[PDB]
Amino acid sequence: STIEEQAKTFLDKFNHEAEDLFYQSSLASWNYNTNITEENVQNMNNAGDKWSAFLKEQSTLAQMYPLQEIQNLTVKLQLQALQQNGSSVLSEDKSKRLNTILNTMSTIYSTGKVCNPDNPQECLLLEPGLNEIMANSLDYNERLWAWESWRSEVGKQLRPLYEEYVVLKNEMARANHYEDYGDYWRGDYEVNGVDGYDYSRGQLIEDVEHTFEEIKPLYEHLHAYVRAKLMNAYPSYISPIGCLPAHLLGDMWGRFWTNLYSLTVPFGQKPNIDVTDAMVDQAWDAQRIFKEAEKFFVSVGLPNMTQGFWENSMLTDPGNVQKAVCHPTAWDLGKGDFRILMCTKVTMDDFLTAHHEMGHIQYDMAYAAQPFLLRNGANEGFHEAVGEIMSLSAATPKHLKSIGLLSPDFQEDNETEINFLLKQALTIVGTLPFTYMLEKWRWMVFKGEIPKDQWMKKWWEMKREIVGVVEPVPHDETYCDPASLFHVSNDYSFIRYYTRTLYQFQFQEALCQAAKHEGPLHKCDISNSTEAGQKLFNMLRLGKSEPWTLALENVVGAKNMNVRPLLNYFEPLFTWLKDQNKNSFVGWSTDWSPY
Amino acid sequence: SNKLDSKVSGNYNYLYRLFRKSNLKPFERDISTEIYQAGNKPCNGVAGFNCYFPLRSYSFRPTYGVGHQPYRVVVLSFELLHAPATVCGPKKSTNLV
Ligand SMILES: *[C@@H]1O[C@H](CO)[C@@H](O)[C@H](O)[C@H]1NC(C)=O
Ligand SMILES: *[C@@H]1O[C@H](CO)[C@@H](O)[C@H](O)[C@H]1NC(C)=O
Ligand SMILES: *[C@@H]1O[C@H](CO)[C@@H](O)[C@H](O)[C@H]1NC(C)=O
Ligand SMILES: [Cl-]
Ligand SMILES: [Zn+2]
Repeated sequence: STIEEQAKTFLDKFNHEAEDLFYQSSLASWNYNTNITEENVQNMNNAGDKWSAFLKEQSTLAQMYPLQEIQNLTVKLQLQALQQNGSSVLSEDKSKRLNTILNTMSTIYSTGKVCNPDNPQECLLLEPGLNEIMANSLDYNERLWAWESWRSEVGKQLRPLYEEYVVLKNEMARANHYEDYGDYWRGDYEVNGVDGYDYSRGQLIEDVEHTFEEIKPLYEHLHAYVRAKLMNAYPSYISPIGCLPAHLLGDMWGRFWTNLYSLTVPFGQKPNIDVTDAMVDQAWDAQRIFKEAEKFFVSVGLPNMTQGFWENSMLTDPGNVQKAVCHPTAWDLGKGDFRILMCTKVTMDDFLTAHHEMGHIQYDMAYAAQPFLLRNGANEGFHEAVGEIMSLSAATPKHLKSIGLLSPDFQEDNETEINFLLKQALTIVGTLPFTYMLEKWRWMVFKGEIPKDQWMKKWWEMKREIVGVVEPVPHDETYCDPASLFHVSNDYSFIRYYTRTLYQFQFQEALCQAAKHEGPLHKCDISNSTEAGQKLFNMLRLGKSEPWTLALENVVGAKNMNVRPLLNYFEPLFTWLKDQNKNSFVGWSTDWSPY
Repeated sequence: SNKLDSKVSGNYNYLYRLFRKSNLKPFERDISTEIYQAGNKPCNGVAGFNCYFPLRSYSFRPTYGVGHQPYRVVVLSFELLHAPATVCGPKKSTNLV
């Protein structure tokens, strides 16, 4: 009885019971999201943890064999990449103390609590009450105060959470002789053991720190234009030679500055056209929104959904007489079951959100050959990598004009396209200054690098050296930032959104492999692309058996990622910015402040 | 078989063999449930861990996709022996002119 035969004669039973536990948990995970009843609250969480009630003692009984002489790397990629190390190693009281602080770091933070400290007659919360004053205002009694209003109300309450959660990770990291507890987040990223087609252990700095050096010259092209776009209703506080405040977000945490497009509308009270709501006069339903979503997959060649898809999915809103939630989530319940959950209505703004998420379940039917041990993304970002590629492929002119929404009486004019290209200018970069100041905080600080005297005094000057967005009110240690974020409160690693924007264009450049078009690159559609018919069929079925390192070699063969395929698609946008830096602020001042 | 062998509560009646160390020969029925195991022991006790008994079960629920929704398969194997032929196809007739 060799260990190689032992591995398969345990893992076959393991995946056979794992798909059964996955479906028994997915039934409780889906029937709650459509039927909110008080019995369903009791009946979803006991059965969603029934998959965990088997796994919390079965994974220890799965790696009870050490797998010392395993010669097939498939079952070793099955077992060793999913080593559930936890409370069975160190303690059960400290782990339940971490579970206790997880109750106050995520549930109390959820939906927020903002009370007005000036007058008790105004009972207004974050979304009910501050947004209608945020939308239209002219004076500065509340607007510059609105950023630090969260620091004065909630930012002082999250003070015991800042220290113990970052000094627990050194005790958490020393379990299985690994250098970091971020290696548990990097568990799918540690891929050493194959010949050449992985990333080396000494190549980690070369993998991470070097890829940001290419997009930084593209940030200064818009840092001299969008900064000067505040000359509408910003008096006597921000000079055009200085920088931006921190209350231009749209929400309280504000992880992107993409929402500045609504600030720079030239004619707000007089719209030029509206090509989005051209569905309303012909009055299509929510069915034809979904019939064309797989016809977009028929035109590229991807197969249609099963016959059990158009009856179990969410196509009509249940309302309030049948209590339900409207969280847009794709679903792969396993064993050939494919359905989705989305807030479908009569409107047209859900069309782009539907076409962004329709590629998720098409990806879910791509890895249907291997069992549940490999039925995920090769990294955290490949679940939405194919969803973000076709997220911008739905608003194309060859898809929108061909169905009959544009007016045939209007002649082709080249001067009216000044406002059509202004919408996508702030989408691609507007969250990237948020990426690199979060990339430095929690990577190599837990091995004895941050003592008790530089908890947050290392945190504050990272916001103005490279990012630039300056604080309007000075702070101290009582003004804790990262307990206010939405992704930090459930310890989400921000590595998938760093590789999200990069890994799209390597396959977005393969749609037009002959001469990049029959002309300019204002149009791009996959309507009858037989060269892209069987092109992406061998791209997507591999899953995890070949890892995230060489998942980009199926059609091109590139070793790493560069932003050189981002040059040809943004040609009306890059020549709109290269001839602009003539009168804005040159360089950067490290001590400029608006107070 | 869609509305024939599908239970919402669970169709655990149809059992099958997931593990068998011996390979097969045609027309062999295997109904003896000798307890398979991966440990060098004669399965101490009656069952439990490290005694993965070969009988498993199915979990047919009436909303699966194709490939997992259950099918009913029957094979009609024909043989020609030295005995006289007793089963044969139909022989249609005509009118009497
Ligand atoms: C390794 O395992 C995979 C999947 O279990 C299988 O397809 C492959 O043939 C195995 N390789 C060897 C050499 O046994
Ligand atoms: C998917 O669409 C094709 C038409 O391209 C159609 O023939 C097929 O029946 C559809 N699939 C289902 C399950 O209805
Ligand atoms: C689809 O494209 C191929 C090659 O580009 C072409 O040969 C074929 O005629 C096209 N079909 C239609 C209906 O346009
Ligand atoms: Cl920081
Ligand atoms: Zn999504």
